[PDB]
Amino acid sequence: TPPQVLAIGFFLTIIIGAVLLMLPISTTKPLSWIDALFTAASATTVTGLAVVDTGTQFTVFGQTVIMGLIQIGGLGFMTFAVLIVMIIGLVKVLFLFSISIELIAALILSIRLVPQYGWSSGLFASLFHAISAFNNAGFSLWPDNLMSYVGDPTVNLVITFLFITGGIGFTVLFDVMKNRRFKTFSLHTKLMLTGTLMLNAIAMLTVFILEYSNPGTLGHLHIVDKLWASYFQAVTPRTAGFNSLDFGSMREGTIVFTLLLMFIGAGSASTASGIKLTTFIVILTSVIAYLRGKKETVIFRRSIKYPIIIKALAVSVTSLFIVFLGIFALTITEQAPFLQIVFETFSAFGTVGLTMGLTPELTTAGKCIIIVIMFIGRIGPLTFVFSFAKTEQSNIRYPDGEVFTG
Amino acid sequence: TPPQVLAIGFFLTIIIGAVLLMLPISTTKPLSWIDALFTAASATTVTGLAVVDTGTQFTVFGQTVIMGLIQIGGLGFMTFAVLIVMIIGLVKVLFLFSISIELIAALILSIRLVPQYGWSSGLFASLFHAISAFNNAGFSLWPDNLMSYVGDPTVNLVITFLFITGGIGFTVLFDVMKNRRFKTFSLHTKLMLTGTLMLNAIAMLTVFILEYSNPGTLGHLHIVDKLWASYFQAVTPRTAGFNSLDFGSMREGTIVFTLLLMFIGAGSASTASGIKLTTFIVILTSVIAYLRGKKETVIFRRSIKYPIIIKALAVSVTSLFIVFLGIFALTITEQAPFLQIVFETFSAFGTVGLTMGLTPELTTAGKCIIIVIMFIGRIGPLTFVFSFAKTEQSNIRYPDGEVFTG
Amino acid sequence: KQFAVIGLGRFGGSIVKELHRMGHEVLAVDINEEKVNAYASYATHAVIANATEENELLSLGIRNFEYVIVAIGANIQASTLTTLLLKELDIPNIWVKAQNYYHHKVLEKIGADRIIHPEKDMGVKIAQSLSDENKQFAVIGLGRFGGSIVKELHRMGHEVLAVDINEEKVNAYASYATHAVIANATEENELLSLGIRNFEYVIVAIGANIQASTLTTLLLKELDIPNIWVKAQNYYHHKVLEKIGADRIIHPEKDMGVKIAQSLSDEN
Amino acid sequence: KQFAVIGLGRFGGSIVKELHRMGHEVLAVDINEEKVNAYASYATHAVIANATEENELLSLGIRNFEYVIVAIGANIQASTLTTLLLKELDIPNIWVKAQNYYHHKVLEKIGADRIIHPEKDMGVKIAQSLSDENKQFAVIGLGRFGGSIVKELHRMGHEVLAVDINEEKVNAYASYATHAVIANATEENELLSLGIRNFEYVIVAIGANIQASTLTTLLLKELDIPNIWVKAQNYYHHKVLEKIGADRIIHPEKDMGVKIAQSLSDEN
Amino acid sequence: KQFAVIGLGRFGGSIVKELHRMGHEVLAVDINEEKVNAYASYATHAVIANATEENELLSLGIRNFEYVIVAIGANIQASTLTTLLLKELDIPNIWVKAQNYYHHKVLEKIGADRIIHPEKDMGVKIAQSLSDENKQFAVIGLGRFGGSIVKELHRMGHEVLAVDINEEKVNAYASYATHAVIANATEENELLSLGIRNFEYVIVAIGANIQASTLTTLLLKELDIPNIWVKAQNYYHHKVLEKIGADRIIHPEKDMGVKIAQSLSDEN
Amino acid sequence: KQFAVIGLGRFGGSIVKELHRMGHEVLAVDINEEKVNAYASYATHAVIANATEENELLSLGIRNFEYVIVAIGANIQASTLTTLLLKELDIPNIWVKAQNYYHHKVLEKIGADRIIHPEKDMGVKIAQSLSDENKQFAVIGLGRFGGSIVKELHRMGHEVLAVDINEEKVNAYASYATHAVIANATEENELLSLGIRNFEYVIVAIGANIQASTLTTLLLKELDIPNIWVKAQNYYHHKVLEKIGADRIIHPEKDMGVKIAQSLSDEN
Repeated sequence: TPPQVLAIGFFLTIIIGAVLLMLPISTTKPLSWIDALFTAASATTVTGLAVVDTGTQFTVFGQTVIMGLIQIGGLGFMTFAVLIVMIIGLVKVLFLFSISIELIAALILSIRLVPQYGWSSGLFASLFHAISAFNNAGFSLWPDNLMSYVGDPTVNLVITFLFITGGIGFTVLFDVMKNRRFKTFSLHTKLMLTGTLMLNAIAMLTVFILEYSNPGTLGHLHIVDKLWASYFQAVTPRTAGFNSLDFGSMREGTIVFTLLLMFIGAGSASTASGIKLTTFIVILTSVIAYLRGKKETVIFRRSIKYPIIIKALAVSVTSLFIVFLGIFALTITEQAPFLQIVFETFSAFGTVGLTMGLTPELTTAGKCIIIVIMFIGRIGPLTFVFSFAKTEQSNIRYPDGEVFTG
Repeated sequence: TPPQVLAIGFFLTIIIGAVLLMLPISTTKPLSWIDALFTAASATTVTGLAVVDTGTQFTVFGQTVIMGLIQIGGLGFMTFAVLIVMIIGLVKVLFLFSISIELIAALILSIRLVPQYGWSSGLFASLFHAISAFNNAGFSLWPDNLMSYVGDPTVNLVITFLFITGGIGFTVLFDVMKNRRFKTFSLHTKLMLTGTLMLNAIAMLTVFILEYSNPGTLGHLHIVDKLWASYFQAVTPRTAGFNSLDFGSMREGTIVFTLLLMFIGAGSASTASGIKLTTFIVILTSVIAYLRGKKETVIFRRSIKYPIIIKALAVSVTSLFIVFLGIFALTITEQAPFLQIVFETFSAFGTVGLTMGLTPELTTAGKCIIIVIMFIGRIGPLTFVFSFAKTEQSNIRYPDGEVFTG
Repeated sequence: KQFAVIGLGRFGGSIVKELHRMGHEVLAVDINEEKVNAYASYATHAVIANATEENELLSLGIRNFEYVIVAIGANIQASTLTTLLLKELDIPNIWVKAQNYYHHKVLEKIGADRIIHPEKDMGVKIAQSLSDENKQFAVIGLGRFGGSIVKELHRMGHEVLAVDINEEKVNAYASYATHAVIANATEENELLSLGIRNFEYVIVAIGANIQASTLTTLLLKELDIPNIWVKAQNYYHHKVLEKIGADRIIHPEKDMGVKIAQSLSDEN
Repeated sequence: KQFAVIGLGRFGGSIVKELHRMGHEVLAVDINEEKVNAYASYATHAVIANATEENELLSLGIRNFEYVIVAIGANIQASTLTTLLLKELDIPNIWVKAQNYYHHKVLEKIGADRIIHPEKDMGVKIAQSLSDENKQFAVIGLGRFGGSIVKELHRMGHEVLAVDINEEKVNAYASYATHAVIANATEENELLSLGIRNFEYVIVAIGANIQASTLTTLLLKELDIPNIWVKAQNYYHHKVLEKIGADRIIHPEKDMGVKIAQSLSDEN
Repeated sequence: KQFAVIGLGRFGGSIVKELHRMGHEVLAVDINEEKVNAYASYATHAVIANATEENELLSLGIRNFEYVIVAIGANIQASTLTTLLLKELDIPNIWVKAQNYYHHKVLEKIGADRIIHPEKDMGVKIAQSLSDENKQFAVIGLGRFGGSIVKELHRMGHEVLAVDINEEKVNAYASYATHAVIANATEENELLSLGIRNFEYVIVAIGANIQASTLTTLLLKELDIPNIWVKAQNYYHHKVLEKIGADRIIHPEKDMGVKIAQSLSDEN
Repeated sequence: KQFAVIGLGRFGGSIVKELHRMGHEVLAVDINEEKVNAYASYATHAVIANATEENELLSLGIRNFEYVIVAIGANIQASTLTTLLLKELDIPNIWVKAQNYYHHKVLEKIGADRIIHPEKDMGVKIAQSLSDENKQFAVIGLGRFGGSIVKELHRMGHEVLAVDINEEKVNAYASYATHAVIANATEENELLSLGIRNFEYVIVAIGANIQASTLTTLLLKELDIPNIWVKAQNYYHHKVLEKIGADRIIHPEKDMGVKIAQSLSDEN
């Protein structure tokens, strides 16, 4: 059935891929039984975490299996979205349009400033990252996870355009194509463009004000190198998973805002997210209307009907309720700081990729549960529950039940 | 007007009381201009925080005025149920019934095992705590803040019955009186009794499983003293503010569950709370009904009508949205651990009283905002926003607006 | 000894024919003649008059009657102004048929010796018939009749599955029944999900059109409901409900008249 | 000195604003709050209450008012039961707005110190305005207002061409006018054939829907009728009739309230 | 040269009168005679016939007419079957008045040489008159006429404040207008809050009840709206709107016929 | 061999379930999905489509079906345009459900290989069942069905006491029955005065509301009518008429679909 198939089916690409990489061809140093079902789960969930470093631990075969597995995951979301749209002929366009913008923006635009390492490492490292960037993965080759390209213009400009558009809904992807008018965009598509750009300005401002004097990262960078990080660190928490600067040496306040910035997903159709941006807008702005008086939640003078409100609320509490369970079921499993335990969970459920340095030092007991977190958050809290949820239809109504909550 | 009166009016009992205690009669040691507008703000908000210790810093004049501000905070609580009832003749009953159970359970039942300190400190310390217990304050006399009475049967039995029943809404207080039948309680009243006791079982289980072996607190206590802690530890985060064991030496996971356990308030009317228990049930169980197929949210075979859903959601996000603003605006203000900054904010907004040892070490910049946190949380996020909210009435509808969130 | 009934409605017609049955003098009278014609052989004296005109009350020797009954339905002013005139002729006992609650209050201050609610007072009698007939009680249609049985059965202390087509009535009857339910009794799934099968006594008191009343009972008889009691409207409603399997049929307008015609006979 | 008006309808609203205009204290009060809100600064005290409850009449100090006005339209029982309670509190002068003829009778036996028919009593005042204004008279629409002018003008001794859409009224007004005609005022040929051109004063008292009232006055203004007087219904009716050429517009309840508000002022 | 119009409705009547005005032979004909009588001097030949009977089409020499017009409204089959017969007589050019969208389709496959939507095709012409007339455009009532003007004005690229009484139409016109609004044009506050004052051109296309049409314009004229254009229904609706201050009045039925009566003249 | 039925109304649903019963492939299809859901296991292929769109007819492979059935009721254009499209796909045999007389004519010139009148064609079959069943015949309600039996029984030469509620139909059936009578079948005296007791075969074809249909038969059964035949409407009308004593019940569309589903099976 449509829900269960996506649940147990996407579960197999994890398992099968978890043996496609633990093979002695793709692994140099011994890959323990625990650190193998994990890194193959992160790429298929396009999450951005890994027990072992992908570039040095895995050979050419390993990076290839990771790369192709990510294409499967982005395809799975591409189908996930189409199902949401209607509630066969497009399946050609979406995957063909995938490998199109994935190739022309990688082997052409990402091979411009990376041919330094030669052709054995410049042809590949320019194609591996785009199937991960456009899909909002966070899997980087070199161990620095893009930390080396702090303020290099080609990097901060090419990769951002990949996970942003890949990260916005395939709706707003498809919509701007045939519509192409400044005024004909539908409600959802018009939402994304506004909320996407506008939030990034709040996010670049936040990272720039707090990490301005921080001598660790961004504090003593040049004037131009200071924007390439505040911007990128403001756009990578959107389930992207790339580090322009390190998160384990930032002001405590900056990390806080990221927990929320990474919690809210980006776009419904998107590439991977714990709670899509649209959900956050609706929930929040629907409350803003309550505090005033409008009998209905109207946005852009095109009022949304009531069912969107309850569904957005459901996707909201579910993500929090689960992330809280994670933060709880990890503070005891591993002796780690508290700020890192909360950052890790929000990222794990959002498939965000940004890690404060705890993913390599994850214990075994805390892994099998963390694998479920990215599994649940990637598959989305709604379409995942509908599987093992015995749907129950009520036909008889009941008396009014008074209750106050103020 | 009804909203604005409770906003600016309750703000004055804070200011006037902040000079009733800053006076050289009630303060032995010099009370700084910062640590006087705070401790007087915490007693009137019945919160349970204090920059300076109340029992030693304040004289008999500095402890009686705290009791009065706690009585004031309990009265504004009595106003909120009068609001609940309509949505004059009762005002006699509510305050007269307050000083009734406040006296008979203090100067009779709390003076049984406290007459040790004589009559200059056994008559007062047995009355000072019930005005604060029944009102869910957290203001204790001795600096130990009830830590000394770990397994005292009188304390854990007397004071609990004060902030428990004092903590449940007036409805269930008034309802069980004239109704008195096992089956005639209304929806709201029947809710509280179930959720109150049932949660305490989950809470006493949580504290008892995680703090069982903790050598700091509860780990080396006796078999019977182990229940008086876990029970009391699991009934005090209900905005009570009493310490049977210290919170600065407990497993990280226990503190997490308390953040949630202290976040959710207790009772609609209550005595003080950030987000009342009723709100949590509704929001949660309404989502549970979304996973099922029931079109409507029915509880106890007396289905609640749709308006209770949106209001609960509003009060939900508001408390989170504000507590998040506090954790953010305190991580940078004061160089303090992160687990403590989160605990302090949930408690400050919940008027919970449990502090991990950061309230005495609060800086000045972080105080003015924290004073607002306890101010906003006690006054409730809903009846507080209605003041400075220009109410707007829409008379024209708008077209349907599709949008995805899954 | 001397009886007189004003207004030959369904209620006022069921007292003229019943008092005449045992053998008591009845001065029947209605506003027009269409009803007074069919009641020419059903009363001691059939008269065509308007009870608001003074000269028609005097010329009828109405003051010789110790018992006057005002059963004029429809417009209340015809009911009120009549009793207002009767109380002026020093009529010993005036009995009036009230319509709503305020009609009870205003007639009480005029001097109305008795006031009868055919729909309400019948429900409390049926709620006594179902109580002394035996556990599971269910009343469909929260009309005036269906509301007076849910209100009474709950007073005695018996479980009542009150249910009406909409919620406006089910709201005010939330604390007036064991289970207040909003449902349409014509839908099968709403009858099954309500566990109506478990109820040995179903009361169809739905008013207004007959099909809602009938179809309900038609479905009830399919669920093998032991005793279905139905509120009928007209004569043909009795026959059709009798052929469906309706265990009991009640006429609030008619069955009340025969009880009042027994209260006036035994009163002297 | 102490004035109080119950029911803020069209009639009871035109007396609360008129008495407040001169400078007299007015205790305005209505069943709902929708009207009491708009009359918060149109009266000395605006109150939301129900005139049938005793405790709401006492807590309002209504007994201190020598002049109570019951203008609650629509249901009559609300109008009657109120005056019934007022007469119990020994109210010196109770003035009531009756609806039909029987309402006049029943209110008279309760103790109503005065009864006002806004439609009727205004027709007799207009029938005096048209008489003292000068020969040919004609009234369209034999409503309560249009029937109270055909009868009044015929009383003094003036020719009245009465005419209504159907015959039921024209029959009862065959001897109440110089000429009783059955016609529809919207047809041109019926207007020409009736010689309506020769009449200098035409009265459109057709109530209910506005189009019958307007279209009539529209046709009348085409035949160059000297003075057309029209009974308007709502405010917009006043505006639209004003742009048609209506020489006069009368609001039977509104214009009557200002006259009663003058009868109560000069009464003390 | 030879013209014949079937069906003397509002549309088919406005073409028989116009074609006869300039001076062309018109074979007017309608199903009954009530219309054919008033058009005896308005056409070359007035005939009473049913266009579904073959012998009535042959005996009328209809084949000698190169231009046949089927303006029979109401039942569509009378329209369709007529054209179906005409296409059999090898009628050179058959012009038909379609009702809904499927009528356009089915008539298109019969052989209908032309199809006219009076409400639709008129809105696109008005949407051209408002454009060449100058900025702020607002159309009230999203009927077939008021929907064809919001759809057309938006096509060229002009701001349209579309607004109808209910939402069912305003939903389908969300992307068909600059601003889709759901409002009643009779309430003042809904007209003010919509900034309708800033609109120099207001269109009242509210069909069905005339009062919503009129009262709207009555309000608009109070807001000093520069140019109010209104969709009238009958002849009297033209006169009353004219005295309100309606800057323009459009008869989609009548005004379209005179345009088709010009299309058939200049076609030969 | 390949069968496809468009429109799952009462008729188009009774042919899909019947053809599937014997064991023939049926491509059921209707405009909505509410009906296509309940007929998922009643046909070889249940499809949700609008028969007016070309791409939906092609994508359904409808051309492979030598027998297409258009049973879309209600508005006729959905019926016509469908067959109009079907006759373009060279469908060997298109069978259509027409509504009125003109529907027969227009569908005939489109190319409809067969047209079925469920109400009419059934009455002639019942008028054959009553004839071969034995003298005195009477049909109540001159609907399309009740008119097609009075017409056919009189055709062979059997006495028919036709009778309908109003006279408009009884007029056109003056020479179509042994006796045309204008009467209401709910009044007893009209049934007695008509000598209806002498008729062994009474037919209640009064359509529209059910009470006129039922109450009639209820009266007939009281007169001990030997064989009462009644036209039922819905499923519940079948049940209630069964408990009254109806000697037979006829569903004009349901009973016709099974006969057409037999004509299509035996046609190949």
